[PDB]
Amino acid sequence: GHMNDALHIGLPPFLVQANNEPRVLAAPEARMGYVLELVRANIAADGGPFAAAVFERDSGLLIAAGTNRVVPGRCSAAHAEILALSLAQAKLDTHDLSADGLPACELVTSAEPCVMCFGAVIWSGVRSLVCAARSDDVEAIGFDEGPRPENWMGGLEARGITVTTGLLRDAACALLREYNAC
Amino acid sequence: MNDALHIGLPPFLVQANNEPRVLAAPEARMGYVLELVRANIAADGGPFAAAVFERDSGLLIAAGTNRVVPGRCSAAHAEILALSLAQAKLDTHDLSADGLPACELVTSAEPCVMCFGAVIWSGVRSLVCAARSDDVEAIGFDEGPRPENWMGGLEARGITVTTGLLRDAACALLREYNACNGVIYNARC
Ligand SMILES: Nc1nc(N)nc(O)n1
Ligand SMILES: [Zn+2]
Ligand SMILES: [Zn+2]
Repeated sequence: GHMNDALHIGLPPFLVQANNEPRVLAAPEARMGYVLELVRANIAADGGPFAAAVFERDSGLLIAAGTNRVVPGRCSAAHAEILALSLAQAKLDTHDLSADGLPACELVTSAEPCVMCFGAVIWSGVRSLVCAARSDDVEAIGFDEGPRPENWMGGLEARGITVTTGLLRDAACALLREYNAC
Repeated sequence: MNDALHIGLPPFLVQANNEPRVLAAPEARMGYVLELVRANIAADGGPFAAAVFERDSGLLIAAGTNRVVPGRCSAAHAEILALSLAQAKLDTHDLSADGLPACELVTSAEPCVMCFGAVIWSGVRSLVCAARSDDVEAIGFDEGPRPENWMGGLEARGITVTTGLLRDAACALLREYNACNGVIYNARC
């Protein structure tokens, strides 16, 4: 967390490992499945039951991944979505993931996004959003999605970002319920 | 870097977060926050800055500015930096955890939806704004789809909202960034 010449949030070995080991997950469920492997790695690593990762929309090349590091990280903005997006733009040398020349980018996340991440996804340059758990599922193990605009789906769809949900919802709920059990 | 989320801080901003400072009046706080806007514009950042202060002493805790382009991080808004460096200095994700004083977030402009959310989770009890949502939209920058009545939305969470403070100077710092935003060299910039 704390430094001075920088805002710095360190990552546990699995996340570091996920962001630096090559991986091509073509099918949507292959991406989501790997994202769920990370959620579980995260709990084991003292973090919230959320993970996400930016892949290139068509190939399924993993660019970056992120998990909740809010508590261990002392940073309320360290939602899975934020780190996965920001680490993706680091790796690609741009703040906009849809700058000319770059292959289309997808953020595959374990749960639907909270208001904050909802904004993050918009500015990010990402061209699609694939979720696992619904917002009900999320705000039924204690996590708050916050006041999003009515029709946040349409809001994202209305700027070149296509939304999908429920994908491997059940397996993601298994994961949610286990955390909430403990 | 791919080993940590790392947004680097320009020397002036390291200084801001280095040097102690107590600004009691709201105008005193917003004034410092707008020093940092023009300072940022001169360090390749966007026309936005923010600071976390102790609401009831005016002790500067931490400061932030748009480091989007130079940091290549669409998430690196002033608010996010200000709030995060405040959380890191104070050793907690929750700026309102027991033991810590009430925190205030002083921003040079009304927050976009992302930072609107950031505010809700930050821990801050109060957000003081300079430039109105309209002012920021006028020169291009997008606020994004904030929920209808986000202001009351925040106030309902015990987070107090104040906007338009030093709006004038805020507006002036916004236009001079615009007037020096193009690519053709204007030596006056
Ligand atoms: N409140 C909340 N919601 C989600 N989807 N993810 C996190 O990390 N927090
Ligand atoms: Zn979030
Ligand atoms: Zn913002």
